[PDB]
Amino acid sequence: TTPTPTQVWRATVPELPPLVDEAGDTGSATARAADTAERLLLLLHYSIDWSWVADPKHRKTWDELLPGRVRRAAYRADTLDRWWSEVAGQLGAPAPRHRDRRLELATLLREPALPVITVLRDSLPALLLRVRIIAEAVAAQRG
Amino acid sequence: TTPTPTQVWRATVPELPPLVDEAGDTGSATARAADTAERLLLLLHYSIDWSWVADPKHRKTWDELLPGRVRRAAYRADTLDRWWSEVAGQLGAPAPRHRDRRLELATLLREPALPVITVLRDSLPALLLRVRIIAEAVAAQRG
Amino acid sequence: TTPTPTQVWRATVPELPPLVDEAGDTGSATARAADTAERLLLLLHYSIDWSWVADPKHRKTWDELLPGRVRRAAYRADTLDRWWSEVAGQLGAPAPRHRDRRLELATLLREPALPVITVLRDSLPALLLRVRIIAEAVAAQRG
Amino acid sequence: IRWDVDIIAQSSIVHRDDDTFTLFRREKIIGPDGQILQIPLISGSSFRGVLRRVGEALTAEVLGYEDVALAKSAHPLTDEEERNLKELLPQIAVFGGAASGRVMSGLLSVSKVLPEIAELAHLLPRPPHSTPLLPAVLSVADESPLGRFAIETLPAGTRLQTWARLDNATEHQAAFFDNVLSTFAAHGHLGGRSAAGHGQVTATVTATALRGSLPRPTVDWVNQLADD
Amino acid sequence: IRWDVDIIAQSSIVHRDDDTFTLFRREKIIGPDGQILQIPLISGSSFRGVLRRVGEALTAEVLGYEDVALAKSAHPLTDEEERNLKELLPQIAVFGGAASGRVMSGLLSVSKVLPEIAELAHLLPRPPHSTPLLPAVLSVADESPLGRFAIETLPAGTRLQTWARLDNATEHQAAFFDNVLSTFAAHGHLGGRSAAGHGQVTATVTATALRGSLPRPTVDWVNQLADD
Amino acid sequence: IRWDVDIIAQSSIVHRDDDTFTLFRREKIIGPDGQILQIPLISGSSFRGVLRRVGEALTAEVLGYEDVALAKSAHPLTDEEERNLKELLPQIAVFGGAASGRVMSGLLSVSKVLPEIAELAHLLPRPPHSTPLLPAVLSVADESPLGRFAIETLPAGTRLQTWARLDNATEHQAAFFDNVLSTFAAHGHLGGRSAAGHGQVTATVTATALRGSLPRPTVDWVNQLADD
RNA sequence: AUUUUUUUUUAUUAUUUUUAUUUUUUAUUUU
Repeated sequence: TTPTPTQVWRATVPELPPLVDEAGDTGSATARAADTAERLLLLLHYSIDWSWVADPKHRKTWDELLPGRVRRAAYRADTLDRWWSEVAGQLGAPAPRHRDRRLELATLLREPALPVITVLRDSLPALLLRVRIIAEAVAAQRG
Repeated sequence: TTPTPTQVWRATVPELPPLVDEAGDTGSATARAADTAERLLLLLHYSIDWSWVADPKHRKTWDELLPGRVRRAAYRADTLDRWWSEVAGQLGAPAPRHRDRRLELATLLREPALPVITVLRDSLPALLLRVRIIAEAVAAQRG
Repeated sequence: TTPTPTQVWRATVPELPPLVDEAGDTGSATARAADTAERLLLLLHYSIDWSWVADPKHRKTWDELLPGRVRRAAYRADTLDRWWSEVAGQLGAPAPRHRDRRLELATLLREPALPVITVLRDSLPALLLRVRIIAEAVAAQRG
Repeated sequence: IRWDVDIIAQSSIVHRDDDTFTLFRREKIIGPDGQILQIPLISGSSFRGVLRRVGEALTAEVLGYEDVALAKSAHPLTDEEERNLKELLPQIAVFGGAASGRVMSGLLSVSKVLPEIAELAHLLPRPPHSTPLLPAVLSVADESPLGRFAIETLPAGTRLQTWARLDNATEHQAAFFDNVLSTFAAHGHLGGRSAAGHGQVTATVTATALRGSLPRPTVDWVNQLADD
Repeated sequence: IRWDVDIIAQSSIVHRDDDTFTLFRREKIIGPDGQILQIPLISGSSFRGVLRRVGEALTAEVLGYEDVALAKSAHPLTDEEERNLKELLPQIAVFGGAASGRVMSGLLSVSKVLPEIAELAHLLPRPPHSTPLLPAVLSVADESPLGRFAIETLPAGTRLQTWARLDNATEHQAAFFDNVLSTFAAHGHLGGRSAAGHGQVTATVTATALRGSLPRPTVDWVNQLADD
Repeated sequence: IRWDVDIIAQSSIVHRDDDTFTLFRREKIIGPDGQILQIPLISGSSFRGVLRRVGEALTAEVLGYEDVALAKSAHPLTDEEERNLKELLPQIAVFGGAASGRVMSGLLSVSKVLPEIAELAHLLPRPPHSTPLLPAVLSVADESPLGRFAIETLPAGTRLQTWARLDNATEHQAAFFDNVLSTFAAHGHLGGRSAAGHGQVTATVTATALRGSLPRPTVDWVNQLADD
């Protein structure tokens, strides 16, 4: 029914098939945690201005300081404290005037919430490759 | 259609005919895993600066420390954790500004993913001979 | 055209005429496997320092430990795993800075690859006599 | 009556040939398709000897062993040559022997084992693989100079196919041999280092293709006169 | 009598094969379902050797060791070949040896260990996992140039299944071997770096499946004549 | 004699693995209940090395150090192989070493540390908590470009459980090792940044479970011949 | 208008001993 605004993000790059399964989360438990982590970190790059230090690439806010800040915030428990530490760290913005993004985010901030921190630790840059690709493609369709 | 930037690597050394088959992966299952492993490890030597310790050969970053670090990262499961362990180990760089390499890499990071670790274990230096030859030849055509 | 650096090895001992045929591999199938095995094992004695245990003869690295290690590595399949087992066993070195040797070697590591293991099993020391004679003669012309 | 046995190994099967030196696996040749090849196989006499030891061990569980007078030899003492004991004693009647120079006649005939890929055994259970694959473990290096030893063996997963045969479908001897094969299927072994776990196999007996032995017959309780 | 033992590790189990270079784990092959695979396993002779050291250590706690004349060898002096001492001395009777060229016969037969996922051991305790998982710790880097070493080992949680066997249910030797397995279940170890905590395991002994040993028998107090 | 030690940290314990980049904590794997997990633990050889440094420091307080000729290596000079000094010198007899190619035998065997929640150590003092909690301090940022560093460490409140063992309850070496553990319980440390307060712990020694060492024995005053 | 019969290559042996990821680095300053 809903477009579920984290779905229309991933819909812009069909050359990358999905991670979880064909049509529903079956047969794997860490894939659900990885998908939740990717969706959560994807709803963190389009939630801010790019208001940080300015050069013509904005210093890769993307591997220059985003993995460091996400990793540093990933050393707290469980998930609400993590997002507070991140949003006070990096830039600071809840969500723009799109209530679908806000409701999806606040739905997401709680889960099993133990393996998500493990996913943010034991595989960071694959999720960053994913988020970089989706962000670049959905930017490319608005050029 | 696409140049598939791991194909234009292998195209520089026609004196080494391909491993898999004449025109398509038929009749062998371990050859697909070996080709995937060779392509994955080939997209790891041109993904970094050669930013490591500096002498006029860069200490063979090639059998001085690359097989050791690849082997050490090859003792985790399944493939995303492996690449995290490697990229945090050796140098650290996702991919340069060539989105074809990035998309091909992130397509590659998941597969059957069980026999690839076996291929990285039970035959390491043949793949290193391959990667050394292709790297040396494609460097030689830009001299 | 090419000197084919496994040919200039065998060229130093004309008192031993070749094994295969007069001018081309015709009329025998096991002779091709025997020649491939001899060339492969010849590109294994000049690929290392003689870095092993040191006495004024280097303990015949030649029948003291080379046939044992080659035989022990000859109990795996097919050829890449064999060379990994050997190079991790004996000393460990891919090839020196001579790209002709490296390209010839990596061309050689795959073949029919079934009868080569049979040749390494059912006739070891004749190949060792051959390799010892060529190594001794090409050492004697640089004395 | 013939017995077809399929034997799957559960460990390495070392079977010896006839300073830190190796020592090989017994190999017999075949001319399958015009060329000569060497293939490993346990000799058929080794299976017969293992069954002989099993039968002599089993015949002493019901007969007393406190008195005596195996692999028999030939020597003459007085040439006493009446041999009714074949009916009385069901062990030397089946497997033969030599008592006083006149050797006996054995009803049992047993064939060799054929593990590898050939055309000589009965019907195969699997699509084939390559021939020269009998890779070798490395031995124990005494370590009182630790002298490194090394043996050559079949891998733990090789199947083997064998048949044994008693021709004369006459009497209780078929049931006796059925009991012997039951023991060998239960906890049998064949090889050369059974004290180190080499040679543990599991077998199955099948295909009694002629007139079968009647159920519940006497094995050896025939009042045990216990003669020489 | 056979003894079935289940062994759960409590640390890494390094078992060596036969400049800053690695050194692998011993691997033996299986043909399980038509294809060749390499799996790690401690050789069955290593378990026998560990039990041999344990038995020789235990037999010296009740017999004096002030005089002598283990892994025996063969050499001839005068070929004295009377061997009643198997009844007198319960150590070389069970585990065998070589005294004066004529090697002994050992009643003990022990099988290999099988930790990984296969079809060769007895009944499994858990649903399986993948085969190639034997990840490796990294060693200690001497640091007098700190040369980085690295070894390969099984993880600390792997279960192992093994069986040992004495065939001849005769005499006190079953109780002696029961005492040896009690010691090995109490504070046993197997591996290659036991001085660094590698190889600590806990085992359980089960399934004496034949005629059991009578309670409270004599282990070795048979008046200790203490011959050669 | 074995010694059971419980070690409670008083600060962070950094233990390194083997541009403004981080550098992790050493992690070894376990297969506890069918799945593979990574857990942090100091390698058991590090504890042995710390005790080796403590023992060599303690043996020089009563023996003169003005003359010499630790982590020993192997090299041959003339192969002098009489080793009575194990009785004379109570340091290399316990902890082993290499003098002239022939390495020594160490009586000491020590196990790894296990801080986290598992099933491998001895009895637990507290109801458990979660596994992945080893949060990391951030380092000092040199500030001559202030390059921000960061290390990964255990928190200051983690308990650790370890056991060491000398098997041969023979002589004064038990008292010597008791003195070494007394020193380590008094002012011991283990970690990687002890110059910055990382690695301060307090321990307790318990459970001498076999034949105890007699009170007031000689540690090293055996007239100090001070040989090589 | 058989050179046929009977005839385990087998008992025994640890890849064991030794081995610190160590030493060095104010989140400084500016309202």
